[PDB]
Amino acid sequence: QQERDPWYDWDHPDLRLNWGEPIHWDLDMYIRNRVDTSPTPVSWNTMCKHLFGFVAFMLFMFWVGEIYPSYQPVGPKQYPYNDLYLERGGDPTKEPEPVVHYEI
Amino acid sequence: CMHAFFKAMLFMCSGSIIHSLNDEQDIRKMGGLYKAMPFTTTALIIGSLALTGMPYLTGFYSKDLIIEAVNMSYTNAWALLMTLIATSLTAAYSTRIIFFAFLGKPRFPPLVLINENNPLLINSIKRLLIGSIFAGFIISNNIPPMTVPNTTMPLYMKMTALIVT
Amino acid sequence: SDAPPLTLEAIKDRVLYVLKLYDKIDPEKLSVNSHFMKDLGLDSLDQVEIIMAMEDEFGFEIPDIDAEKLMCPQEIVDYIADKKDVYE
Amino acid sequence: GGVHIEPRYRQFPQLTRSQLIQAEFFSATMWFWILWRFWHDSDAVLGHFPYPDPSQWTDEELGILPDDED
Amino acid sequence: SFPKYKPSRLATLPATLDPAEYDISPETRKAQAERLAIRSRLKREYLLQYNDPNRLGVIEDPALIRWTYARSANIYPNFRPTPKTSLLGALFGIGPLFFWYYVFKTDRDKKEKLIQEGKLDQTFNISY
Amino acid sequence: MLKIIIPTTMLLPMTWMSKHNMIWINATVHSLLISLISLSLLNQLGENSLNFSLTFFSDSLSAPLLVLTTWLLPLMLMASQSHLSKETTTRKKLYITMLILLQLFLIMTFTATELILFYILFEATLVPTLIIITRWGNQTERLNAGLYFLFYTLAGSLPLLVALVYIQNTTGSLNFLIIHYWSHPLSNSWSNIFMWLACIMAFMVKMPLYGLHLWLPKAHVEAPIAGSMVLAAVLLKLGGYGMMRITTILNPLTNYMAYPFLMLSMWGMIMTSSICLRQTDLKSLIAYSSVSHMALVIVAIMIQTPWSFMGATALMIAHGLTSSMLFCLANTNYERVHSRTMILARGLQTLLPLMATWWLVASLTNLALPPSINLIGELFIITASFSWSNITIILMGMNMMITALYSLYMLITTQRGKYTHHINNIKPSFTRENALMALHILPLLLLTLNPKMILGPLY
Amino acid sequence: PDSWDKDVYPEPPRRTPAPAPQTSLPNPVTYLTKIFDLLVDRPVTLAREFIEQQHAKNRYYYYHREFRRVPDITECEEKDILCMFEAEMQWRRDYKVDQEIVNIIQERLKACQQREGESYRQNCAKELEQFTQVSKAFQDRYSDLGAHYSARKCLAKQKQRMLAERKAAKEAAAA
Amino acid sequence: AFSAPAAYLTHQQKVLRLYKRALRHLESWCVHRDKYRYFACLMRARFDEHKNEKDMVKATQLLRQAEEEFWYGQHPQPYIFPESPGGTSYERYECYKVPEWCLDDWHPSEKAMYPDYFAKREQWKRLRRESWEREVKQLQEETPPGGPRTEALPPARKEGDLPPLWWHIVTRPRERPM
Amino acid sequence: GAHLARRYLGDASKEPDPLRMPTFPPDYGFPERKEREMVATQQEMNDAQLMLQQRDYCAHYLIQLLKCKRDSFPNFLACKHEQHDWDYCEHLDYVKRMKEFERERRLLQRKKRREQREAEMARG
Amino acid sequence: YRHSIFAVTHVLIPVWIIHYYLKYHVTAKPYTVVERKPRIFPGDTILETGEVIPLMKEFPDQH
Amino acid sequence: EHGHSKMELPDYKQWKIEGTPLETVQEKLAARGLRDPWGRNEAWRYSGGFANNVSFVGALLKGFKWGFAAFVVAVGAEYYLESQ
Ligand SMILES: CCCCCCCCCCCCCCCCC[C@@H](O)O[C@H](CO[C@H](O)CCCCCCCCCCCCCCC)COP(=O)(O)OCC[N+](C)(C)C
Ligand SMILES: CCCCCCCC/C=C\CCCCCCCC(=O)O[C@H](COC(=O)CCCCCCC/C=C/CCCCCCCC)COP(=O)(O)OCCN
Ligand SMILES: CCCCCCCCCCCC(=O)SCCNC(=O)CCNC(=O)[C@H](O)C(C)(C)COP(=O)(O)O
Repeated sequence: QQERDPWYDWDHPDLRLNWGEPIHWDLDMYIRNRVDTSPTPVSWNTMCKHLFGFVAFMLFMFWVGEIYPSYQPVGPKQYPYNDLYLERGGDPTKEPEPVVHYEI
Repeated sequence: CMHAFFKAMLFMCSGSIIHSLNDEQDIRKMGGLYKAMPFTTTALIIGSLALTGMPYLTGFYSKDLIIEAVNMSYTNAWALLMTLIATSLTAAYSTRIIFFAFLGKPRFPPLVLINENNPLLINSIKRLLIGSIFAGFIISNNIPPMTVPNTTMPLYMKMTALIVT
Repeated sequence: SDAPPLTLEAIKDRVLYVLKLYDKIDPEKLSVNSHFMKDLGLDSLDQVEIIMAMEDEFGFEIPDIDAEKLMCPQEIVDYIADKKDVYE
Repeated sequence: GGVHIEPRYRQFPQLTRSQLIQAEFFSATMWFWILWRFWHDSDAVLGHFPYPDPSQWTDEELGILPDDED
Repeated sequence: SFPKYKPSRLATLPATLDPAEYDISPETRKAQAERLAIRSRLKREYLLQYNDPNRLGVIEDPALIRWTYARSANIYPNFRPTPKTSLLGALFGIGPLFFWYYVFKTDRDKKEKLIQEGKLDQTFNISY
Repeated sequence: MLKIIIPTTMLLPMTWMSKHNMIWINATVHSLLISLISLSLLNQLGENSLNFSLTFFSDSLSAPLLVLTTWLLPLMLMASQSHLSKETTTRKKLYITMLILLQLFLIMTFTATELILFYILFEATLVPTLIIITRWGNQTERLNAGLYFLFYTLAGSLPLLVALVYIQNTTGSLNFLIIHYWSHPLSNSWSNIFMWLACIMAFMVKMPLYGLHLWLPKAHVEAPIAGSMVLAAVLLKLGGYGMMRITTILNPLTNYMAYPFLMLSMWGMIMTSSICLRQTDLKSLIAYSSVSHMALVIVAIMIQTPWSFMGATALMIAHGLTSSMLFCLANTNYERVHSRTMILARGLQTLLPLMATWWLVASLTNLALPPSINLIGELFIITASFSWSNITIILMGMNMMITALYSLYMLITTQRGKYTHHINNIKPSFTRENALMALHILPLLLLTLNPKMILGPLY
Repeated sequence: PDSWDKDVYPEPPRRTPAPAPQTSLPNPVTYLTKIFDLLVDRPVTLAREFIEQQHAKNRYYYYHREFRRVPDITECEEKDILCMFEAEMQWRRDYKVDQEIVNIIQERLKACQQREGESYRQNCAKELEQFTQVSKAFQDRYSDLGAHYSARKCLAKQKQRMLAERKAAKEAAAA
Repeated sequence: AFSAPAAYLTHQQKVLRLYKRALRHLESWCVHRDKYRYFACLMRARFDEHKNEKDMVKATQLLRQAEEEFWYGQHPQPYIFPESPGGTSYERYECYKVPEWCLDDWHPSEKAMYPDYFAKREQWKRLRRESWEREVKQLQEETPPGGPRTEALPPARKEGDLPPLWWHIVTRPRERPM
Repeated sequence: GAHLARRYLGDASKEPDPLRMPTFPPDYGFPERKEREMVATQQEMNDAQLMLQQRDYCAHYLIQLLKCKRDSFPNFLACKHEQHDWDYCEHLDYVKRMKEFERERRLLQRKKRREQREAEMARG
Repeated sequence: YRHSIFAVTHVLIPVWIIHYYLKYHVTAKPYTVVERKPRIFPGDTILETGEVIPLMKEFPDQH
Repeated sequence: EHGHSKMELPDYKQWKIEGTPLETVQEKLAARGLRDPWGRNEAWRYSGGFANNVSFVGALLKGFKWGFAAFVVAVGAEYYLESQ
């Protein structure tokens, strides 16, 4: 119903219908508020290929970036007290294996 | 917080333009408004500069730090490239808006009804103008630190946001 | 909005202004009632360009079925007044 | 709550001096703010801490032996 | 020559690209004339019943009544059990039920097995 | 409990001895007074129950249902006042008598210490509703609708009587207290399986369970407004109440018995919500929405967890109120248009703004907008189902999205757009209709302030 | 406030820093809180004192209800209905009390997390560990009972748990 | 909109419609006015070359490759006037349009306000009541037998007569009632 | 970056994996190995409750900066020197991390050179 | 004059009710209002106790 | 209070293609034997205050002169006050 003439003087301007005319079985499917079948400047198949192609390419590039990350020429960040053992979880009655940091 | 200010002001300028041209929204039918209506012009220019992370502007204190933090983090290369291209495209459509709305010859219908002389519009726009000029500095200098800074950086990596913009 | 309430005189003046800016038609010869094909010797393509110029002048667009049978400036003004509900 | 301005019909619209002076003042304020901030805080853009060259460091501080001890 | 436009179900063919409109015959003109004739008769009837000052009610529309009746009440008397209807009904009315039953049964069997083995870690799980 | 029952009985002689022009006023006033008396029952204890006598008890599961039942009658009278204007005094008195008898049967059903008394009243409610549907009905399909409504219920509930008499012959009692205290597990046996089916199917058919819901659209569409109100508000909750009362003896058989019904309800909520998207009738759409809500209530009862039970009680109350309001709005439109078709009367917000506000509030409440009790029940049941299995979340989310979709579709189709040109008999909304909508909607927003009143005995 | 017990709801001493102004600029916070005091806290205090004296003019009391202990389900006969009723009521009351104990522990945990700020992961180990014990106990006692819970089902669950524990202990000792 | 439609479109009308569509989309492509003037004059020159062609077959073969060329380069986002069926304000004010018969249901306290307006409305009602009875017979006598062949209505031919079916065309609410 | 290209287009074993660094013992280079120092204790650093990711070797300057920021409140730019000290200390930490990365890279270089030299000697 | 009555009926009255509601009813129950603990830096003193936090370990200051 | 002031249209003889890019358009059109029939209709867009344009860099540098002068004055005052 979206692609009906918007300049004809319909009895129902919003639905673009004429009194007494046969009504399409799926009228409530096409009420200009729902799926429409208006022709597009670009073909359906080309649109599908372009949309799908872009998405597939973006996903595969993101996976490649996961495989090949980016970082800086630095070592790991160092934290003083046994890698902050007491303030991360706690467990003060186990005496963990100490870790000591290398000064250069 | 920064985007709130400058994007709200950008919509204010767009709405003023739309109202002044008889509810016309398309940019193909708006031409030379830099002189025909200058307060909206300067507000939109300041908002566009703020949006593009111009130095010492509301958008600087957030967007520049975003770019710096993404550039020096163990993340995807693709995501970083997409972010840089997005920044370039941001500058690009800001330029598109300014060029097609303010620079050329007029393209609106002959009956000119352009008018800004209303105190409500001027005051509302100028309050957010002052915000989009100074709030970034004020808020950044008033809040306590919450993350480790990126003190030392390669020179080309420090300028990358400005270069792409 | 702040739109002045345009009148019939303004519509006629604007239509005649745009028509006099049309170099194909001589300014002296044209009259409110002057016909297009016969009184001024214009083509149908000239008529459709005149309709487009009216459309660009008044900021609203006329359907093709109505436009194709608008042949005088007087009835163009009448159509515009009927569309925009002009009193006087 | 504004003043009366009539349409112009194909001529440049009437402008109030107040809006012109306000726009010019605000643009000048924005540019002055940028210049003032760049003058007082230049390190916010160019940086303040030089980036060291890793290849320029001598092998002494890096704990390197001449390929024979270990 | 320019690349061709290929229509689909949800992107129909433009009116100006129909070869049918270019194949003009007197029969086609007569068909269009009688189509507009019946349309004009319907419009005349509607406007005559619409502009009447005496009418103070709803103009009953037989087309709307037929549409609703066919959509709601005319289905079953025209139903005939066919291989297509039987197969589609069986699929669309039985398949989802067994699919979801299999999915939920497998999930719950896995969860019960983990609970019996004791390796699920249900700490702080108080409300159920 | 007799302090409620006796005034309801005295409503009959008062109605039959009233003046020809004073039946509605007296009935409404005394029904409202009876409702006020019913409010005292809400006070409930965390302990066993309010055991008034050997015949009747009250509980925090029965109390909200009783309050809703007593509150519904004045609204039904207000709705029925309009279309019965050209009716003789005797027939109007008969209509009021049918409504009063239905209320009395429901009131005695909800207390019902003993299960055979519960069955007797649960079946006695069938006659006044049938008479109302098949006597004061507008269309010619009311007879077929009444036949469907009668025979579905009776076919479902006849094995329940045999199951109950067998249970009493074996155990020795059908008093709910003794049944609860002396409960024993059911062994996985074919006889026990069929006893479970006979105990469950009678309440399943009246929920209605998906696939056994055919009677509901017919009965709701062909009934007068008062009949639709009572059917959507109270009569659907009888099955849920019965299941909640009877699932105490069906353990541990219910753990695996529930799967066929759980799958049916979980898929049928999606099916009926999708059906609501393509519907040309307001009443049919509202009926199918009721089917979806009751299917989700069935899921809650079958899961059989405390959160499930609380959510089911809250959702039952909220759905009753919301469906009654929606049916009343549809009837207000119908009495003006006489069509009962969505697409005929359009853009009614321009002509009737306050009624459009009522439509918006009713649609928002049906959409389960927080913090309404509709969403309280919805969310409790969703959480319980997620604890039952993490995969239910997909179906629950699909149902929520489709529910919002068709609710706003129904709102937009009727209230927004351009008015129909040829319809010119749309008079301003009367004070009666506005008061009806207000009395439907205000209790919901007051109950959301005290949700513990409708969360059932497991709160 | 005496309205609640400090032992049931423990709080740290709440040590607070002292104002140490480093500059001569007058901060606005102190001036704003002084004007807030003058314009808000004084009339509110006066109204509260008036209401409190009006309450003191009419004083009356209410009492906590005490419940006696009754035999539990473990010492009730198979078909004895009266003792079963009493034991069921007692068990339901105990269930409510256990729920409220868990509520108290959860409130303690939430208050600790909010109060400790950025160091909550270390300074609230005690509350977390108490909540771990209480949740484990509560879970053992009442989980999986179902909607139709009773003292008999809880006793059956406890019985099977003790049978499993006894079997495990016997198998471990005889290993 | 106002004019009644015909059973079909002739070749000349279709050619005009394509010319208008092509000019509009060329203006949409060419934003600037001087560039649009240049390319529109070039379009007119390319367009009127086959003006004087005579036979029907080649004329029908033309306009068809023209429509295909138009569809290939149709500027998928053309400029649209705000009030057009695709504009940003197509049906913005349709919620403010109230029918005229709604005034018949106003309370007498409301009708006490605006007495002159309601007196004029009653005069209009009387005029319509007489004119309709005249119009029914006029249309009955004027219509061809077997039903109308087009949805075009005749004007009034007598002195006191009014155009048939005039009430709902004259009494439109407004373009912008509020 | 240049290390990204060297690793992903060149030899992966030639350069370290940042996830698993360092791959060599701290004393492999020289036996002195002076230890890093902490000025802020546990209790005061907990009381300042900076953040877990801010609880690094630079905590003392951060505590002093917060001391200013709390003390000279209305003058939100009074202590700029403390910000400078904190930034300088973080810069020193970062350049230490770069030195660690460079040292590990050259240790890997010399290691690989070692086993290829042994391979050449063995083949000879 | 319009602003003065507005500042009383729309700001002063609501803040009076809320302050009374918070100071005497909400805080009557425990844990209802929980406040983030104030930060403690070296060199500070406490009003309640009066003790002074010892200073830090005099780090080597340069640049 | 609305704008009812009887606005009068200018004279149609005022608009001339001369001095506008429309003249260049006509010069190009004449090389192919063509002419624009609507050339004078659009001449008002290049005639009055619309005759002068501003570049993008000039648009961005809208208030650079006054801001720069104020910055110079302020930095001079800062230098003359700090060196004391
Ligand atoms: C139509 C719209 C919906 C209406 C409502 C539908 C709901 C009713 C469905 C009834 C629920 C299931 C019934 C019985 C479930 C028990 C589980 C059993 O079926 O599964 C296997 C049973 O195996 C086989 O299924 C045996 C039964 C085969 C015969 C049944 C017919 C199958 C399809 C009939 C469906 C018709 C439904 C509609 C009737 C009009 C398990 O193997 P087994 O360990 O050995 O038996 C365990 C039970 N014991 C311990 C008592 C022995
Ligand atoms: C909407 C329509 C739904 C209609 C109801 C569908 C289900 C009906 C339930 C089954 C019918 C019989 C109910 C059984 C009555 C309870 C009595 C009982 O449980 O005792 C059993 C009796 O069990 C039976 O006898 C059952 C026999 C079944 C015969 C009737 C068949 C009716 C149809 C059965 C198939 C359909 C059931 C499900 C229908 C699905 C929905 C349509 C044991 O008997 P005893 O001999 O004393 O003890 C054994 C040790 N000596
Ligand atoms: C940007 C969009 C892309 C552009 C692509 C569009 C391609 C279009 C080019 C096609 C050129 C043609 O005309 S295709 C040629 C088709 N055949 C004829 O034109 C034969 C007779 N012509 C007429 O009758 C006309 O109406 C006329 C006499 C002009 C007016 O008449 P009036 O006296 O009644 O005004």
